[PDB]
Amino acid sequence: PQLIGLYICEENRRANEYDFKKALDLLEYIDININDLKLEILCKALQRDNWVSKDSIFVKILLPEVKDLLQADEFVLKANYEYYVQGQI
Amino acid sequence: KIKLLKAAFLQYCRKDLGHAQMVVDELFSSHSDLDSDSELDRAVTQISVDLMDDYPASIILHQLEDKMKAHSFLMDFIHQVGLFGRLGSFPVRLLLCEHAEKLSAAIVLKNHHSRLSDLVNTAILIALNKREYEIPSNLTPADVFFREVSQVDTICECLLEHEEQVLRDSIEWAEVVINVNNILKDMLQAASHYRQNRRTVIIRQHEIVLKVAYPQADSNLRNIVTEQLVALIDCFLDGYVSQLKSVDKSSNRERYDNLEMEYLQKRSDLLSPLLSLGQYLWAASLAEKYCDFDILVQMCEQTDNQSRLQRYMTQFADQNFSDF
Repeated sequence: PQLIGLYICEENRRANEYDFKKALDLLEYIDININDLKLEILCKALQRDNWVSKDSIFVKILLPEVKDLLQADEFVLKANYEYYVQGQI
Repeated sequence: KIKLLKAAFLQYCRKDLGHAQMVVDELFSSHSDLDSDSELDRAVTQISVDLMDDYPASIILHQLEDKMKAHSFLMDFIHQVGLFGRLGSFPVRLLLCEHAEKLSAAIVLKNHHSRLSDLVNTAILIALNKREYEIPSNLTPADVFFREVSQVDTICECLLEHEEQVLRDSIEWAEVVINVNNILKDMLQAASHYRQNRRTVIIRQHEIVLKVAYPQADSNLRNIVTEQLVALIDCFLDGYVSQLKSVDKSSNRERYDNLEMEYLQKRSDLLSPLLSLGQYLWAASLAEKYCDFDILVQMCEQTDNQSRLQRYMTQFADQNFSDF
């Protein structure tokens, strides 16, 4: 937890594809809410994007892990979530 | 009504464990059913197709594989309980099962291919159809881009045209316009071999023929050939599907069946001319793919000194002599 949360802090400025990929590798290292964080991190994965990185991390994973409607809780989020239904397929 | 398609969707759930009980809800179906062929039987077609649409709406790949098996024991739990009738294919919407099969093997063929350029053209293709929930859950999604993946092909083409407007063509930019050619190609190779195990779709293919024609104008030799063996791999799947629809329709209403001939015949002529600059080593295979289109392979044999080819053409032919 501390790691996942520290790898994603707004303090970690140069956070790149590898910082999140490893902040999604440290989920099998748990033993509380899994899929709350799964979102917390994919979301700061976009704040840093300044609507490239979301792009790559979906390129690094290789999928019904990620959420959606729950997420927006927007023009290229769905737009990348279409060539993400073609990729997984 | 909704109470019925939710009663067979409940009998298929039990059709995985045992049958006896489900075979009596299909027996209660045949007696309690309407049984007027012309639309009430296309009211249980609109049910079997509303559950094939929901086994397609359903670990994103191993989860879409589990769904081509599910829609495979759903096509076996229809063949047995039978389910030996209904067909509301009409216009735009039995061929509908196969089609939803073919597009679930397409969904697994672009799931097997996941890189940063296609995942970007997909996120642009889904944000354009609607907004995405930002509670993580960002594939940005697939289970609905499967029931409709046909759309992530006409959009991962508009994202090769805006990635070609910046391509500045310059060599690495003609390598990104082929990487997409190779995927839409082997996604059409996957729907062909799923039929062996048995006007937007087409426009996006005649659009990348012409863009695969503009690029070989500036391209290192070998590359200009591999995108030519590709646009020959793709054109040979379109001409095969207009041949299969012809053979599907015949006789009365012929006027419409001899007007669709002139339309495929003005295109095997527009795919031939296009290949008139290209290599004729592929002409032999394009002439055999739409296994007549002789006017093109007959003028390729005329432009060269191969009076040996036009003798090899007439050697294996049905009335080509009266044609040459």
